[PDB]
Amino acid sequence: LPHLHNGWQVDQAILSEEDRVVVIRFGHDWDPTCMKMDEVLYSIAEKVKNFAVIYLVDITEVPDFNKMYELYDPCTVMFFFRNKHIMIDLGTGNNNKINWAMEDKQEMVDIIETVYRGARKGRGLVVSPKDYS
Amino acid sequence: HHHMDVMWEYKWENTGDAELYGPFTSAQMQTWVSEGYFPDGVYCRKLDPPGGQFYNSKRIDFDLYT
Amino acid sequence: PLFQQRPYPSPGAVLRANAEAS
Repeated sequence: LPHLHNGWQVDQAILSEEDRVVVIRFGHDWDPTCMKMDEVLYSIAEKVKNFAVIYLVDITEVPDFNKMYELYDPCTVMFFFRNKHIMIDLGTGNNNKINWAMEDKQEMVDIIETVYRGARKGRGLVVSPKDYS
Repeated sequence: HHHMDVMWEYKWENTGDAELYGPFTSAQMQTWVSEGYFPDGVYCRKLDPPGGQFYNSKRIDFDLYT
Repeated sequence: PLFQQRPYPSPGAVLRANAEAS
């Protein structure tokens, strides 16, 4: 899975897609939660490839977003679409990021696909098929 | 145009014995929602792929698939 | 509802804001 290595690269990545969701994982490869998440993101990448591209960002090597994206969870996954952060209601109370090892591969595809169809349709907000409380 | 369009099936209660209803188009499902047929929601899913869990339709936006 | 979570800015805008802060 591709990595972004500085702020400029992250900006380039977001600006590189017209018709796909850019999924970013902020964290650390050596981190346990990020390993679980990275496993899932890896195995579903082929499937989401017409509507989604995934990148990893280490938030020590690339600290630029730590304060504003509030990256205080070990593993954060966030969604972008034509340069707009897209939100998902996960029934968690936090609509800006998925911040846990979301173990179910098919569920991740569903969420990523929902975000894509929503963001294309113009919503800045969609809800995950499953409630996660 | 290569794939069969998205198709839905539901049940009224989320169990293994409950009765399955399908298949319906996304616009069919969306009609039934915006007309009161599922006030307390139903447990529905997409038929493709056939390995699927059921989701409460209240959390589903069918107008995304139409 | 009242006081709904707002979306974070884009990476470009974040980076620009950091530049502003300096």
